[PDB]
Amino acid sequence: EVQLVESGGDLVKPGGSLKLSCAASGFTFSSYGMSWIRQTPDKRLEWVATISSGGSYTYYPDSVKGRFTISRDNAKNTLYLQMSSLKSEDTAMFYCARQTTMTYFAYWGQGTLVTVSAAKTTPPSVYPLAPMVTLGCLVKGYFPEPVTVTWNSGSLSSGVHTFPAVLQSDLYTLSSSVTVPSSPRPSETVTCNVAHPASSTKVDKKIEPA
Amino acid sequence: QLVLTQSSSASFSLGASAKLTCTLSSQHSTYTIEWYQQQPLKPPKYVMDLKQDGSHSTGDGIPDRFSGSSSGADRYLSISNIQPEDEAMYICGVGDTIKEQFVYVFGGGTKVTVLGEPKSTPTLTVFPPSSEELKENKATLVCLISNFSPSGVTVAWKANGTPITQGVDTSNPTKEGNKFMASSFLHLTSDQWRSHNSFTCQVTHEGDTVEKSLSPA
Amino acid sequence: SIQDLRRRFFLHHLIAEI
Repeated sequence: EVQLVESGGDLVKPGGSLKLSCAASGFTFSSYGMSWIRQTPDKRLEWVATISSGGSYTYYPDSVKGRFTISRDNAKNTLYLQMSSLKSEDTAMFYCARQTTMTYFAYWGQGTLVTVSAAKTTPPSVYPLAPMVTLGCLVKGYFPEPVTVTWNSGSLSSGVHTFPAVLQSDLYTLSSSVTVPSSPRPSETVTCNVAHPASSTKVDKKIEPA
Repeated sequence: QLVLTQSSSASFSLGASAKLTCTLSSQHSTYTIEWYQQQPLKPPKYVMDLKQDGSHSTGDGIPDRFSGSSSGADRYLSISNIQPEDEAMYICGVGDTIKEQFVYVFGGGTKVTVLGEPKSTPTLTVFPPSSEELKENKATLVCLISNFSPSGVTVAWKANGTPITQGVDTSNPTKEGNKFMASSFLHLTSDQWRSHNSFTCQVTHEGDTVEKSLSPA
Repeated sequence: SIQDLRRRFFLHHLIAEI
């Protein structure tokens, strides 16, 4: 079960620096070349950096050469991308990828969002939303993406649907919902857990009758 | 210049055979390329390698409905019996080493839509302002539109039966199961909220119109 | 086929560091 988990994405000011990490498992890390590929807001994919299995050789395209350094720690099954002199055009979703003996980018991670901008981070204002019963949780006015929304700390699995954010006034707003048998509806506790990594803020909001 | 050219979008009927084209710049017509697939809001994944002679190697777990072929500079990804989950962006890529230098280029990607899926009218769940938000002079009405297919819908809002404009934000539709869902927010001062008889979220989908209203009280 | 061979060699090099 090959797995790659990237972390480190965040808001950075133009001219700034940021280091991304990619944690790997389910394969023999030190035997493969690893790479970073980024996807910009227009959805276009761009290859960013490749490193051989032992770290002896690195490759970069002109767009980032001299500014970005790919490295790895085989003892920790971790891949890194140190970035510098960042520009707003660098904003994108960064993915880590592992080769196969026959292809370059055979397995990809989930991605980590890098946002390069002068705007400062704004945490979200979280409001509960009250009417099988369907409860909500409004996550209003944050920046940048993303935010994560779970319910009852992840206990409420299915029934949960987080909608795509909308963008207005350079701020994002989104909503999430969970449907639960009407029996427990108000008798039991239902709370949404909203995390906005960019501000290290986490808020558990109780859903209460109006 | 190593360049891959792909049309930005394409449409096919459910069950039909689709063919996507990626064209190499002329000087690189002999190159082996790669195909990738990216479903809505998800990571890209590897589909296959495709050589100039049309031989190809598919990634682990890719359905055999996906096959590749070539003709001169063109590289084709064919999908037999196209299914709803094949709806995605397909991107081609190609690499080459020039001396001791590696370059890897992706095409612009082709957004693929699967037509003729079973229609499903949208469900509307409306929520009024939270007491906390009102305590702040503001009120945002939330309308969750779910369980619909196809994805095109037009959302509008009404205040006491009259159409509203300034103050509305609706998301783009989004894949969920075979269906779609989206959200719409009507931004109000807390005043308007409790000073109107009603508010209505209106969704137009394939000729039909669904409405569900909220009443301050 | 030339590029296809540069491709195979490069992928092997990333693995073995020739």
